[PDB]
Amino acid sequence: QVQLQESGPGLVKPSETLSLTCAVSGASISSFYWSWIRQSPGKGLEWIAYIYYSGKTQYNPAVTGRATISLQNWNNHVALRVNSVTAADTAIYSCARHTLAYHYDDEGYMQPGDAFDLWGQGTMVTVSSASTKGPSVFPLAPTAALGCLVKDYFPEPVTVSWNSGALTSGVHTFPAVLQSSGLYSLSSVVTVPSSSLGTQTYICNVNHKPSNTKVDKKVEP
Amino acid sequence: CDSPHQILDGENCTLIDALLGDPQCDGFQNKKWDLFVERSKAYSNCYPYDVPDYASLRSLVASSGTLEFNNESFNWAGVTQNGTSSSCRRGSNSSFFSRLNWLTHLNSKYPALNVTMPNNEQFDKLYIWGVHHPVTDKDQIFLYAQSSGRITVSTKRSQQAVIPNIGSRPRIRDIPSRISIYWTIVKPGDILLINSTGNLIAPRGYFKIRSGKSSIMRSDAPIGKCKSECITPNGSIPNDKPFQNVNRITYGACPRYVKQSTLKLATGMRNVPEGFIENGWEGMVDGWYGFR
Amino acid sequence: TVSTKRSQQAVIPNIGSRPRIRDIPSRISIYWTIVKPGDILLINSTGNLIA
Amino acid sequence: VPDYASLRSLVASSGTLEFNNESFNWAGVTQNGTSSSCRRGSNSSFFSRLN
Amino acid sequence: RIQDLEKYVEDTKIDLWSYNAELLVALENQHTIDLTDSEMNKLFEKTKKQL
Amino acid sequence: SVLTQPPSVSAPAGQMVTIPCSGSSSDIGKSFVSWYQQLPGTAPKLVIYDNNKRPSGIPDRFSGSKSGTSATLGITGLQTGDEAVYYCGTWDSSLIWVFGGGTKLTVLGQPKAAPSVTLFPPSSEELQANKATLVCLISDFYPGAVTVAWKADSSPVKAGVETTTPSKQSNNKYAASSYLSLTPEQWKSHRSYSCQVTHEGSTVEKTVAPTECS
Ligand SMILES: *[C@@H]1O[C@H](CO)[C@@H](O[C@@H]2O[C@H](CO)[C@@H](O[C@@H]3O[C@H](CO)[C@@H](O)[C@H](O)[C@@H]3O)[C@H](O)[C@H]2NC(C)=O)[C@H](O)[C@H]1NC(C)=O
Ligand SMILES: *[C@@H]1O[C@H](CO)[C@@H](O[C@@H]2O[C@H](CO)[C@@H](O[C@@H]3O[C@H](CO)[C@@H](O)[C@H](O)[C@@H]3O)[C@H](O)[C@H]2NC(C)=O)[C@H](O)[C@H]1NC(C)=O
Ligand SMILES: *[C@@H]1O[C@H](CO)[C@@H](O[C@@H]2O[C@H](CO)[C@@H](O[C@@H]3O[C@H](CO)[C@@H](O)[C@H](O)[C@@H]3O)[C@H](O)[C@H]2NC(C)=O)[C@H](O)[C@H]1NC(C)=O
Ligand SMILES: *[C@@H]1O[C@H](CO)[C@@H](O[C@@H]2O[C@H](CO)[C@@H](O[C@@H]3O[C@H](CO)[C@@H](O)[C@H](O)[C@@H]3O)[C@H](O)[C@H]2NC(C)=O)[C@H](O)[C@H]1NC(C)=O
Ligand SMILES: *[C@@H]1O[C@H](CO)[C@@H](O[C@@H]2O[C@H](CO)[C@@H](O[C@@H]3O[C@H](CO)[C@@H](O)[C@H](O)[C@@H]3O)[C@H](O)[C@H]2NC(C)=O)[C@H](O)[C@H]1NC(C)=O
Repeated sequence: QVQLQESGPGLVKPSETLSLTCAVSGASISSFYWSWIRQSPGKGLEWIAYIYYSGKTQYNPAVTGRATISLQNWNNHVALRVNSVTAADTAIYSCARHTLAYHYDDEGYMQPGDAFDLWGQGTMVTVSSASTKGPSVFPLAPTAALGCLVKDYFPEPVTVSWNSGALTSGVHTFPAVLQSSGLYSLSSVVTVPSSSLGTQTYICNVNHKPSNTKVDKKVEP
Repeated sequence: CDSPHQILDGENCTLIDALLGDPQCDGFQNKKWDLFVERSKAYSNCYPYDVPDYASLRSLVASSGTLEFNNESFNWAGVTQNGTSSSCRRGSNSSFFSRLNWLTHLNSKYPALNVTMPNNEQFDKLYIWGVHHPVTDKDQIFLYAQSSGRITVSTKRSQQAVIPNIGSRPRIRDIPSRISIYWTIVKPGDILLINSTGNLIAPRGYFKIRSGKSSIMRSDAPIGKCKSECITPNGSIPNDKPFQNVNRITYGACPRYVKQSTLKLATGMRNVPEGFIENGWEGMVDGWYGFR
Repeated sequence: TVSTKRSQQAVIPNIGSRPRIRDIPSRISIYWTIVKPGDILLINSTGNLIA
Repeated sequence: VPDYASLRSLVASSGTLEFNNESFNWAGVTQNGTSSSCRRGSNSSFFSRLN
Repeated sequence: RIQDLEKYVEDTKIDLWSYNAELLVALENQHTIDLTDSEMNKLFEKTKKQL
Repeated sequence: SVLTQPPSVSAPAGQMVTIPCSGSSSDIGKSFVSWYQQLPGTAPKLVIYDNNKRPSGIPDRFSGSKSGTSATLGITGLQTGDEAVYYCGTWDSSLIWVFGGGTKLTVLGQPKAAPSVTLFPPSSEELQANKATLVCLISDFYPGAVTVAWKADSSPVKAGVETTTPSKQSNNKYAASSYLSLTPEQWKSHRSYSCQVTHEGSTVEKTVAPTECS
């Protein structure tokens, strides 16, 4: 029952340093090799670097030496800083576990594994210079359907659940779209039976982590 | 003489205190050595502690000859880490042994710690930990919510278990509590298990053990810049003569200790002062035998 | 409590988890007692004895 | 007595049963405890060095 | 107990090495004397058999 | 991208597939191989570790193989849930990790689905802030081919419209949303708006019309 959750900023001004951590759960960070991998629109799927509590570390050459992987023991996190960010560096950044190697190296330490065991969801980092803008959630009311609408919100991603994540079936979180203003806007709907249109209350949970803004709206005809 | 064998002066510090991390012995962290030099002026400034089989622990660590230490991360659930006491002062503020973590209650609760840490590397891992012996029942409750402590450090090969014994101890550094220290080795492919309910001063990691030529020596001798293959508590001696009288304790290519204070080995013939039957000729010099 | 007229052994079972071996996380500590001729072995237990 | 031989060997090496007794304000307890196994002539007694 | 033994080992070792050393010197000298005396005795005989 | 793999392959449900992964001798010939499946919107999952071995919870449906410089991933009896991208990857000489390009696996045989269109009028709250936006929600339609246009009083709308590309939903049926940015003045300044959703499959073209003040 080991899990990863990558905490990160939403945007980063170009030519600046980017701070990143991912939290590990139910397992000591020192027990396995960890590496970061980032997915980007274009330029394939790119491994950056791996780490081990020994100190052994390899970086990818295509990313200049600006990236430096650390790992921290107090918070049980594995971290990653990359300085002098360019526009190309925008991507989702995930941390992942190596398969234990089961054969030591020179000086006794375990080698990095030949496979990535499990991945975290990841966090979207955006290389922009505009100011982050908070969202605004206007509900839309009605077998029928209802949902929330997140409008003109700028940091790249946004999570939306219903009733603290209770409502599973019939939900569909839609991809956002760029308005000509320059601010994205998503909107998620949910199909529900009409017989409880005033019986079971419906409160969607919109969460915009890069703006530190979590807003829960409600739906009523 | 320092040149041939890497000497590490244990100034003011013992070997055990350096291992635990008495604030004085911070400079010794992660330093290897060929021969350690325990001093008689050396004292312990930290929290009062005894360790059963001290000699074995001391002799084992000395044979390895290194305090190389890699930190490990444990998810100590619901307990206050980095416990500190005024007994081991550190410059201004109060502190604790550098390599141990004093685990006390967090918000008036002490949950049973069931933590695991494997050894995937090919070499043996040596963890150094201990147990706290509170002086009184009130001090016991103040530190940990539960009343009676239990510690069981386990591994696939063996298992250790200690029960804290509460009672008064003579105030040393104004601290009447005590600490019993133990050690456990985790072989490769094996896994360390710690199940404690309280009184646990758990470790911050393991020491890399190498089977080596290193040793220890109790001496008050100084160290200079010279090369001599022998080292004794009286000082360094030369390995020319095959017998020595200095000390029982040696280290390196040394002669064997003999009770005899001197042994004259004949290198010439019988000397007979003034043919040859009566006496030899004193005047002859260029050779040993000759004709007159 | 395993006792002889010459000496006495006594052990308290220490509960706790141990790394499972052959799917068995519990453990057993074994001791021995030698009884000289003319002496009598006696065992007192209230629990956890594998006599 | 655990490690019997060590006490024997350490006491033997000392070579003296020289003994001075001190005072311990044993508050509120019955000193000079007695057992019928440790007869000292008529009356019962206990080890001479222990209380 | 252990200290008694740890001493007795290193002690009885020093004894045996001390004896081996004394014997080696005496043996070693007694031979050194004989080789030097004999080498002269050979020179005397070498001259006599020559004359 | 020193690992070559085809961009997309296709096969009907219940059949077998073969994804090749061409590489040099410096990478696969020396090192092992691993396969990774990334379902849409999710973290990539490991499917095959080392060459033929599969983790716990990965059905024997998936299977892998190696042969010199090329590696091969195989899936028997396909499900619709297996629609994802599949990555081969390995170490190379320099001990730097390289992933393949990507292989978009599409699975056919899913029957045609009629688009369920739902148009929500602007919220009473958004209007109270001097702004308005119309939402046209298209769900559970099979072939992606759908064209969407807006109509202001049965006339073509000028501009101010944004659409998301369609995507597979949990129901394995495509879904998409279209947004019509409107002036609050222009909302009541017209009788009715409408999003016409012509379905390229069968040309059903379903339309729902909302009005101001109703
Ligand atoms: C218990 O004591 C340990 C002592 O090692 C604490 O670890 C230390 O935690 C701090 C947290 O702020 C770390 O500071 C960080 O250092 C990095 C690296 O330079 C820096 O970039 C950060 O901005 C931050 O200042 C520190 O490195 C870390 N280790 C040491 C040796 O100091 C631990 O936090 C303590 N735990 C509790 C619960 O008090
Ligand atoms: C059992 O008895 C012993 C001695 O009879 C107790 O130890 C003594 O405890 C007292 C206070 O409890 C200590 O007094 C303090 O000494 C410091 C030292 O400078 C001074 O600064 C304080 O102002 C105060 O006078 C005393 O030092 C200490 N002596 C020793 C040798 O430890 C012990 O506490 C008793 N335990 C119990 C549970 O009653
Ligand atoms: C080398 O170091 C050793 C360290 O033990 C020296 O041996 C010790 O020498 C001292 C004298 O300097 C001896 O002290 C004597 O003690 C007796 C009573 O035990 C006393 O009556 C004498 O007046 C004197 O104080 C000590 O016994 C002796 N220890 C041992 C174990 O032999 C040694 O002298 C140093 N030098 C050499 C050349 O070995
Ligand atoms: C070995 O690890 C296990 C895992 O935590 C320890 O078991 C835990 O022991 C505590 C104390 O006995 C239990 O808490 C108590 O539960 C009773 C239930 O009525 C309650 O009355 C007490 O006030 C207290 O809350 C805890 O439930 C239990 N947990 C489990 C999962 O068994 C065990 O003590 C450890 N053994 C050692 C360190 O020797
Ligand atoms: C305290 O920590 C120890 C160490 O992790 C726990 O022992 C472990 O418990 C798990 C329970 O899920 C065991 O997993 C089992 O593995 C076998 C392997 O075939 C599998 O068949 C079972 O279905 C289960 O998944 C694990 O083997 C066992 N030992 C180790 C070394 O991990 C213990 O349960 C924890 N709690 C307490 C109260 O002690």
